[PDB]
Amino acid sequence: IEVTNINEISDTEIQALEYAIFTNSTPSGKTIEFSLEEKDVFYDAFVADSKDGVMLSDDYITPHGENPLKDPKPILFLKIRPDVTINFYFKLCTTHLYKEKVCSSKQIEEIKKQNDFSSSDYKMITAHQKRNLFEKILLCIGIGAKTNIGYGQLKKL
RNA sequence: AUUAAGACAUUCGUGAGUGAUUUAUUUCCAUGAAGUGGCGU
Repeated sequence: IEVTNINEISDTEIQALEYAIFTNSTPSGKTIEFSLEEKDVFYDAFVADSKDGVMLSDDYITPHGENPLKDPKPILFLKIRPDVTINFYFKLCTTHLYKEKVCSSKQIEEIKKQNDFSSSDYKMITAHQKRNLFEKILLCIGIGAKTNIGYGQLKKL
């Protein structure tokens, strides 16, 4: 609702959208006749630019065991430095939902051409809105390891 | 000399045509770079 103009979305609509974005199918096992460009591709995120400084730094995690009377255990690992630009690459398309089902672009054109076309049952999320949705998710939870203890959180450049 | 003698079941013919080992899956979960002061009464 935040990223797109859709006022109301149903649980089945959310399920269909998720299975179209990630599985590229229907919630079940059925295949939708999709075009070449109607596929969601998640490329590799690369380090883009370390402005003034290196991109790799060293950090410590020092577990203290169940016995506080015993010595700690310094663990040294390699991390990506803060203030480093990460480039996320996606190949996203426009998702067409009609009557809580995912439709192809030509399918949705044919549906639009029909007489009993209910505009209330038609929903569309574009590639830009998909990118905004993914950006919000990434800014919410982050990416990588030890995300619960803070590592891998991102800010807008 | 006898309903007999002669007569290749043979000629031509691609196991070939269409087909993505692909789809779904976070190398992640837990973890304090911490602990302690000592002597000169």
